[PDB]
Amino acid sequence: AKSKNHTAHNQTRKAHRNGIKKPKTYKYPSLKGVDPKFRRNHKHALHGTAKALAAAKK
Amino acid sequence: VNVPKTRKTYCKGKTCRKHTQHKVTQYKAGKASLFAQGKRRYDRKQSGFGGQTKPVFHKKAKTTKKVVLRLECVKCKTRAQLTLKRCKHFELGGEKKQKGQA
Amino acid sequence: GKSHGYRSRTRYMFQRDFRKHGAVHLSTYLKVYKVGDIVDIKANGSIQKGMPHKFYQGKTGVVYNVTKSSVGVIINKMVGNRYLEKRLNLRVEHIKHSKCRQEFLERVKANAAKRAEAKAQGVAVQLKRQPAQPRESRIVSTEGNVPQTLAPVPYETFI
Amino acid sequence: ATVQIRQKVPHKRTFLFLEQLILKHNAHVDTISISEAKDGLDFFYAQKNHAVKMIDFLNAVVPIKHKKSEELISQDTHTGASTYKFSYSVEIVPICKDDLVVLPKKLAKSMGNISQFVLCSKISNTVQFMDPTTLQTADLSPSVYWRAPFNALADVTQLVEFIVLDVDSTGISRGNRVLADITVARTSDLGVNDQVYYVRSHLGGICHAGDSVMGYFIANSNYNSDLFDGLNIDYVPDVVLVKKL
Amino acid sequence: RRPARCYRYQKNKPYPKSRYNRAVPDSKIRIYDLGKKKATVDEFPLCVHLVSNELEQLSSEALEAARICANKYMTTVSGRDAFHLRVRVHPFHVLRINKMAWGKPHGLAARVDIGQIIFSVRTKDSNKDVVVEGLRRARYKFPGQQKIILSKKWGFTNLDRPEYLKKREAGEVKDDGAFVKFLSKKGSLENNIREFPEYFA
RNA sequence: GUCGAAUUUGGGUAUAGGGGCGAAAGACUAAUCGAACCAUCUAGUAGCUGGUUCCUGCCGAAGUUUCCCUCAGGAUAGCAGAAGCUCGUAUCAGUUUUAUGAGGUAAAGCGAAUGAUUAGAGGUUCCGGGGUCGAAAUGACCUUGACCUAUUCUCAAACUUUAAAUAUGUAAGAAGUCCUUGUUACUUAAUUGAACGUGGACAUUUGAAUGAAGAGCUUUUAGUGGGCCAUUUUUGGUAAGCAGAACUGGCGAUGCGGGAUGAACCGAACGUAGAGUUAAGGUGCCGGAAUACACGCUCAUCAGACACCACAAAAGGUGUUAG
RNA sequence: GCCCUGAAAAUGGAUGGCGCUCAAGCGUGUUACCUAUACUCUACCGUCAGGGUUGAUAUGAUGCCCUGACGAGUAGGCAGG
RNA sequence: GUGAUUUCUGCCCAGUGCUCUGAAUGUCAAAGUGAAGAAAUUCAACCAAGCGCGGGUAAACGGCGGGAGUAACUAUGACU
RNA sequence: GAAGACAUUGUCAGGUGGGGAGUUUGGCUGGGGCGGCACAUCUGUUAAACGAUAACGCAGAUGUCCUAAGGGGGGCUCAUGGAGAACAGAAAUCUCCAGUAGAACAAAAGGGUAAAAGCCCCCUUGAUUUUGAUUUUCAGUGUGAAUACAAACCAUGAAAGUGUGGCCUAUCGAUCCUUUAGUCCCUCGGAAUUUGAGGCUAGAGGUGCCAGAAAAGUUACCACAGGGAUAACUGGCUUGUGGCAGUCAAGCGUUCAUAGCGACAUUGCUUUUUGAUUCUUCGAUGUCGGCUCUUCCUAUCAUACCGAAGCAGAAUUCGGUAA
RNA sequence: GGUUGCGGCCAUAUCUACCAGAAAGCACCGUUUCCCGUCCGAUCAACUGUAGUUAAGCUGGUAAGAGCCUGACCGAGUAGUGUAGUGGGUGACCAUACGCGAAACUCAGGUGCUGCAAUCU
Repeated sequence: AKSKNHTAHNQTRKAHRNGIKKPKTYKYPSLKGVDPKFRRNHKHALHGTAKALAAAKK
Repeated sequence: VNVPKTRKTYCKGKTCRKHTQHKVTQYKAGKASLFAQGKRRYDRKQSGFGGQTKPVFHKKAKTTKKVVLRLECVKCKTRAQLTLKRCKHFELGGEKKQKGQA
Repeated sequence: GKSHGYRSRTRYMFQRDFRKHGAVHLSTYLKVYKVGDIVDIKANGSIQKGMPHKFYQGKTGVVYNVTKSSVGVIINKMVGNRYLEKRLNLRVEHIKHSKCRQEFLERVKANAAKRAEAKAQGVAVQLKRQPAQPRESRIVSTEGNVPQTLAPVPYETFI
Repeated sequence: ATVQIRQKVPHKRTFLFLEQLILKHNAHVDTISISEAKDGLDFFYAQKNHAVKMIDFLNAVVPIKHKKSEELISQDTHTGASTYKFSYSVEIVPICKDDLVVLPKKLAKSMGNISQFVLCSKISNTVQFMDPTTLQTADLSPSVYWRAPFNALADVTQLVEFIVLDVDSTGISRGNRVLADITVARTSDLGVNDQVYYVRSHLGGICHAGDSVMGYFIANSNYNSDLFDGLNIDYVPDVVLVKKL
Repeated sequence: RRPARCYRYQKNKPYPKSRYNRAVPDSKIRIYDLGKKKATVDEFPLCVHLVSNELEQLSSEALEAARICANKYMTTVSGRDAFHLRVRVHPFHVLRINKMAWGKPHGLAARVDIGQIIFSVRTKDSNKDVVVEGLRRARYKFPGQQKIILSKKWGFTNLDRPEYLKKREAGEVKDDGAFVKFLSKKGSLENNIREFPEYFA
């Protein structure tokens, strides 16, 4: 009782019902995977410029 | 294969934390040592009628064990384990290799 | 049995070139990659370390990470009804800039100059591109030019 | 008809030998063709009755186990002889001629109360094992083998060069100058610092000084059989000498 | 042996003898050049071809049987030294038979396309009517539909009948033994004087 | 067949279910026997067959991925409905153009590499093997062979310098550009770079075309996981209404006009009606509609009549017609 | 090119049948005509979407009313009865 | 087990079974004995039958072949 | 009278035990069995120039080997051909010129490599510790393998630098149980000490049917749920093969191609052989052969009339209309 | 413009064969105490620019050169190929319609360009 093993027929029409849509983007992408030497400095750079605008400009 | 008896690798023993000289010996299993937990359970369950109650493995297919080394530091005597690949012939020590021979 | 190794079916795709074997030239290493640069992937066959999988021959991504010998590249890849966001780590021999992005930067600088100069004069900025238009009417001259009559040829074999 | 011959060993030694002896008595008279395989070779015999002549030749010279099946082709209606196409599946015992073989416990206590750690000597119709330390032999018919098949621990490829220094005989001999204590040392550790092994062997008569013998060097191998694990480790010899040259 | 109706159309990929094949039957056709095969190009001017018109496979033995029948007509009429036949088609494609699933090698075949020349005969001008009837009796042996075209070229040389004469009239043609070497302007000037002394004069 | 005996037979009595009895058949044991009958545990279990009850409205599938002692079955992703939430020109697209990448198939190539292959020619011998002059030569002189130089015929899924078409990657600006100059433990010989900023500049042609019965996000859940056909590309096979794949369309789930007839072809997708015009096919008659018009061909003592499609070949004709 | 020979199968039979011979055959060109649940326009039902409406309609704002597109369907889902 | 009578019932104790007025220590359970430990325990010695070795056994189950060489040549129901 | 602290009976412990009880006896598959592994994997091709892709498609590989064949630096050039040198020749050692890889790189094949990734020397342990991010098969889970960093400690080199096993593509494994290393930490719950036991973090002992059960046969005495998803018979498609008919002509026919024959090739028909395939039937189409009886076909053995012959007659052979 | 050091693209720069090279620069060249390295001061190290040369190296020029390189109403809108037909043909395959479009061959030209720092009748 042999059976049909593999086919890709009707598999493209199924994908194009709900759409092949993008992840479509974000501002401020996540820092997972970035060089950890860079992330360790980039923490202190934002903390200083938040303290800079806090005391000076009000 | 062949590994030397003296190997210099990293130590982690709260005083060294650096590369010190190790000794190399081969790993041996150890005794079965009943009064362990799974043995006292299995000694209870076999008793009675019903015969064998646990599966016994038969269909064995490997032919080699992995080689495990235990590295004892010479200063602080803190041992450490380190594994190798599968090989049929494992001796350590003799026959340092020479290429140009008759 | 079937075979699906990490470099299967890559006989011709990772060949070097004809008369371009050997070590790579030094302008590959001196080029400078900042975060966000549009890069194309073309896998060099000589340098085995840091090498993209056979899918990524020809695709195009964005640089998000810069490290010692390598960059990080994000690629959109489809599976099923969905685009995933897949990150790679390629050594710099395998990577190169896309000039289509760099020619866009050259077109922006012209668009700032056309706006600023025509603001001083004060009319008709006209900044967009246009597709090719159907051509105008024009009068063609037969002066010194007689139309040469043609005819279909008969059949000859010459085998 | 087809006599499918198979052996489950990668290094064929007995399988080479059967090709030489099938030609000496010349049993291949009725072969239509000869095909080979991964682990054996196949034969084709124009009638059914030519194949049963061949299995009775294989039964005398080599340990086999056979069984049969058939299939329909024609299904003739009138006579009844529906012209089936038979097949004979022959399997050889996978022990070669000089393997190191660790016997199971129940089988070792049945024959001769022999120690479990033996060699092989006579690869013929019955398989003959031989204890090299103390000479004692025992035979193994294929009916006793296939009811609980085991494997060979080593093969004829794990052999190491050995160089004999002298022959110190004890004197007791079966028929081949048995139980000679032999001082032997490997070719590798000869030029480098002095490592000497001292072992009994059945090779007492044909062995002299300055000669090269081949043997199994157990002391550096990590085997993974459960029969070898179920021994007493401090009774296992370090070297088992096999043959000369 | 199967009839050639089974093996008539080019279906499978080209399957030649190589180190992956290792076993073929021997070719039926061996000899390709017939007649006076040591004859200069200035001797036999007129060339006659046999051009196929259907995309098919010719077997190796249909090439053999037609090669004999075209030979034994032409030698008995005009002598065995008045023509030069050259089989333009070599068989390399190996055909597979399933002798009772992969096929064993069975025989060799050719891969004949539309417009492809099968036979070629170069003769004298007076010995024209013998050749056309000679290839006519070789046409019944092949399958399909073939036609004969008289060649406008001088023999086997890829130059026309008037074009060959004007280059031969200058010292531009020398005979290598069966074929003509030609003068080229591009190249060294000294070695074109070792060859071709009649030119530059 | 046998008929005075191992004979036939009544009544009494013994042997009971994994037990009996057997001059041996797995026979017999109340029409039940390769393990009886009756009741209960019992409504035993089933991935396997059969059935599954009222109407209308709206949306509407799957035979494919991975894993399983898995292949007549499930889990999982997919397709599907339902309930919606946040918002309302957002920015998206089974598409093209402009720019720019990537590939090694079709073809092509062998006086280009590797690997096959035809024919002679020109050469070369302290150096393949045979004759001759030869006491011999590392001599002269023929032949047969090897090599070598320039040519010649023909090839390749696992050969290639070159190399399409069709397909496919990204870019075509607000999160963008430019000037001023803050932050840090990174970086630099160096306030040099880096990354993120402050503040100012630059708007409706704010950066190609066309479309947008809205765009984005989530929760939950049914059925399905036996598929098949056609054109083109293809593998095994001599071939098959055969087996196995690729892209799209289709039947399954779907009628209607046409092919007389048909799941799949050609037209065309459907609420109930009236009028009009057509598609595919048709107009001697059955049959709605020109026994219309126009130029020729064919006469068959087997004519011929319409795609898929229900068949015909090599080869011959002073039958006839045009070259 | 058409036509004939090549061209042999078993119930009686199939250009669909009748029949057709300057065709009702083959090649080909021009117009006319026949008709589908398809297309155009209007009425009717329903579903969906965008809307108007505090005056009452002694009522139904789960209503009344306006404008526009759409309608095939097994397995299955929901809704009004 | 074989199946009246007459007539015969050949060779083989290796395998598998069966069996014994056969040798002694290879294997060898519980209980018991000795040592170490504070004790649970651990370790060693001792160690019945049976197995193993040796002998008998075919009107017990069963089995009954091949290969060479012998004063050229020749190779047996000879011989080795 | 015999027997006697033995037997006997009671409890635990070895041996024996188809006399008996209970269960099991893989999967894929051109029916099922035998084989094979397409059951985990790798290279080249099929594969139709991104990726993805099947069959019991083709040509082959793997269950290893290695303290150097791992890591770093320095020197140097190989295959092969040509010309030379006592013994020395086709092959030893020595030298020179040409030498784009035609060599070598542990192994299958395909990439890659020339002041190296090859050959020869010098020094070594990065084949090490702590856990994360990513790629491939993919459900974007596991396992295997790999890439790029960070924090440590080191190797090598003058230094730049490279090194987290083998130049890259394969070489391998869950819970439970046992075991070892690590902090020498946590717990044994009336309270302590010492033994023992249980935990945490990281390894090994293995499942090859490779996402992982502990597993022999037979049924011709057979049983049940089912399957035309699947065999044995008819029909259907197919025509290798079997049967039959053409063309073309080398030659036979004592001297001549076709009276009669027909090598080497080549086009067809037929469904009375036999294969192939699995479409129809397994809630049954009664499955050989003969006997009996009717009808049909022509590819004609006889009978009717004819044509040709190497047809004198006779006898025969070839062909036509003809069932 | 010549040369040197350091490069970029990596033959228009290489390969075979001859010829020419002022000035400076390179280079050949001269020694063996030291440092170091070899069977061998040849390669490598060190010392002298002194004793000697442009002979080779090196750059440049010639060749109806070999190779390479851009081209072209050169071959060719050919081979191929996407889409469409109730188009042809018994089939094999071929025509037309709307589009895209090679390679060989043939001929014509070409034989390195340039960056930073230095130094030269």
